[PDB]
Parts: sequence; structure tokens; C-alpha cells
Amino acid sequence: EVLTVFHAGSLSVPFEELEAEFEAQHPGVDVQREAAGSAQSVRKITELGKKADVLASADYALIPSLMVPEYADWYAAFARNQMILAYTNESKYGDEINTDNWYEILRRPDVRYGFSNPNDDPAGYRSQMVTQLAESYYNDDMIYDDLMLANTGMTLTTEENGTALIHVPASEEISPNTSKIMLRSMEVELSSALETGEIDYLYIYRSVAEQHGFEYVALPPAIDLSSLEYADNYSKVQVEMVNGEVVTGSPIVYGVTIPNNAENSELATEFVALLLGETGQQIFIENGQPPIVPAIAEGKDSMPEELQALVV
Repeated sequence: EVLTVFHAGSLSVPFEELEAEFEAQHPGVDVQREAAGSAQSVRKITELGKKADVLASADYALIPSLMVPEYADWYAAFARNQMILAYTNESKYGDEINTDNWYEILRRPDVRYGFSNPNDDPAGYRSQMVTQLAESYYNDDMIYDDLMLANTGMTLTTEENGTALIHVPASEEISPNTSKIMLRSMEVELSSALETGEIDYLYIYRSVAEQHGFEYVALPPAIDLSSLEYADNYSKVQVEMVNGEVVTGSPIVYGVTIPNNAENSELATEFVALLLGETGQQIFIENGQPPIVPAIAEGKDSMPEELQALVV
């Protein structure tokens, strides 16, 4: 039989490992994964009329926003990403750097750091969010100014409600000081630059750092966008992109559901049980995407009995 799984691209490595283990436990089963962007994966079900047994989004909130109640009765937040500061043995002051002093290292004139385009890449605007949130955490109101405002065409205003608003101009108008910053649209250019020592530090997800074998500084959960419990702190920063669209600091949390129109719901239950259980947990730990344990569910009383045992 066949199990159809639509998942976010960033879930590819762990879901590959899940496919292998699930097929090893279930001989006759053919797991057919489709990797795409999270919103695209959801739209396949909600707009294109495609049938999937499992839907996994890199933004859990897309499930209640777009699928509930017509296509989903429940969802579970099961893992997260986290913003880190990646480096290598070639990075200046790598021996010194830690969670307490990372921004002080970045302040040094000879240190160069990379981040993605904040207009086009979530990792890009997230680099700005994390840096701004650092100010309240470390009691230093010049971190964002020194690192970003002084070296780019990005600006900052304070909204009437106390929220920090970062303004990103046209990509060609960001015009970074290249002695301090490497800014790229394609993240692989930045990871390559870190590998060769062209940059010293790189704002990227933990998953990416671990995949490349980079060292990294773990950042406080209050600022690193990893934790559901710090959602109200993350929301204290917003980023306005050139087009006018505004994004808000929020947890980077993965969500899963079995769609209401799944063709093999019973088999889907067993797959999600593997994902939420000890096997899936370790797989996600190993890919730098820490699991939420137990997973946090909405619509728990509408979930299969087997899955209810695996959620809060």
C-alpha cells in the first residue's frame, strides 16, 4: 500500500530517515514523499484538490489558518528550528566566542558576519530580529545600531505600542559595509564563504549549521525564535520589507496533521506515531531540529487514540 506525505523542504532529511524506518517496520508499505514550501504543500490540499495522508509544515500556524476546520480537525506542534551564530576553526576569535559575548565579538572592526537577504529570505529578516531582541536580553541598547544600522541602509523606528520596527529598503539600497557584512540572496553563497573563512560568523538555523558541520553559538531562547513559550517576547520586533509587507518575530515551529480527506488515515496514524514517538524525536535531535516533547496538540480529543498518547 501507499502513504502520501506532503512536507516542507526543510523536513527532507528527517522525513527521509522516517520513511526508511517506517518501511523497515512495515514491509508492504510504499512511502511517497513530496517536498515543497510549507504554504505550497498546504495549498495542494486546500486549493488543488490533492490527497495526502500526512501534511507537515515548517510553520505550524498554517494548519489552523488554512486547513481548520474543512481539511483538518487537529494539529500538533512537534519540533522547532533555532537561530544560531555559526563559525569554524578559521573564524576570528572563535576560541573566545560564547552565548554571553557573541555581539561583542561581532562589534570588533576586523570581524565579518554574513546573513541572508531580509527582503526575500526568512533567515534574513530573522537575523535582524534576533539582533534587535538581544538588546533587551543583554541590557545593551546599541547592539542593533552598532552591528546593523551603522553598516546598512536598514533603519529602525519605535511604534506607538513599544514594538521595534525594522525598515528594509530595496535590496539594491541595503548597500552593506562589506568590511563588516556579507549579504546574499542564495544562502549557499554564505555557507561557502564561512567554509573558506571569507566570513567569520553566519546567522543561520541550527539545522543548516549541523548539516555543514559548522560550530555555533547557541543563543538564548528569549531571542533565538525557537520557543513557543517566548512568543510574546519575539513579537516585540517587526520587520517591514521593501514591498510594504510586515513580518513579526515568532517561534519557528513545525506542525503536523492527518488531513480530513486522507485516503489511508489508519496508515497515516502509524507514521505520525513514529514521528512523535522516541524514534522520530531522536531523528529530529540528530538533524538540529529539537523536538517538542510531548508534542503540543490542538484538537486532541479529535485525534486517533494512538496519537493522543504522544501529545500533551
